Amino acid sequence: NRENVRSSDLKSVGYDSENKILEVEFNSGGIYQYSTVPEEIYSKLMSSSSHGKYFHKMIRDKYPTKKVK
Amino acid sequence: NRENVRSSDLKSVGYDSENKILEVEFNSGGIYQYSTVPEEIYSKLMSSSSHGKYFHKMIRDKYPTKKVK
Amino acid sequence: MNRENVRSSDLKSVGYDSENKILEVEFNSGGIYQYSTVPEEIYSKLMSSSSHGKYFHKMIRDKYPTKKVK
Amino acid sequence: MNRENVRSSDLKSVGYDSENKILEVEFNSGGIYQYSTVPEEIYSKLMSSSSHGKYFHKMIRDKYPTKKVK
Ligand code: NA
Ligand code: NA
Ligand code: NA
Repeated sequence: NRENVRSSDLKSVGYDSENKILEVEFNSGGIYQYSTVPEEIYSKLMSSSSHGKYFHKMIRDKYPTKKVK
Repeated sequence: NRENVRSSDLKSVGYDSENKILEVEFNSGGIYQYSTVPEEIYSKLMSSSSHGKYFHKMIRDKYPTKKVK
Repeated sequence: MNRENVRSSDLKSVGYDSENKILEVEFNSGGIYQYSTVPEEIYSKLMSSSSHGKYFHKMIRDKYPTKKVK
Repeated sequence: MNRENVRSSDLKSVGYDSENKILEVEFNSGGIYQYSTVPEEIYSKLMSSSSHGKYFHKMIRDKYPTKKVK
């Protein structure tokens, strides 16, 4: 479900628009799920010139987060 | 600016079209805020049969949820 | 037919799903978006309107849950 | 409803909302963490536990989506 990405930080990104869950794979190896993420956040994250900078600015710490790997 | 239709087990429901945030009170006393909730989600919440059922199917776990009281 | 074409300075084609209440709008600029919990009548007024752009602006956009499909 | 105070070496108050599935834990460090999709019965075993901390760390932490709120 995860579309590949470029950042020095994250490898792939998946979205469940039906349930508002973002899923991010990171280059280190960890996979993390983000809850109640609005649609355009996922859109803006995917159309950012930098994917890693948008994540730390607008996503990390600001949505409920669970680890998956 | 709020209104007790109750529901399957709701208490009171209010909204801010101007800010796109929903407010919902529960029978256990709590009141929760929901952000970036589009207008018609708030409307056909209220035209629905049982509004808790809608809440639990179409709002819970889907918008930025923030305790207010 | 997925989407029926539309003459507008803004909208290109519109399609509707009677079952899951999803409207699909394509724009002359290329974007495609699905609109959830859209009532049948709302899709009817949009197609019957004399300015699809003006009806879309007033009665659809930023009012129903929006998803970008293209 | 506000949080209930608690006897633990790690947390100090806990509130729950059966309908929403929102847990709220206030720690003996001073943060408040909010846990989503927590079933009603996990919250009860927590308030009923001989050690709230040993239960929370084993069963709730790193098992439900978490968000810092204070
Ligand atoms: Na980067
Ligand atoms: Na037009
Ligand atoms: Na303890």
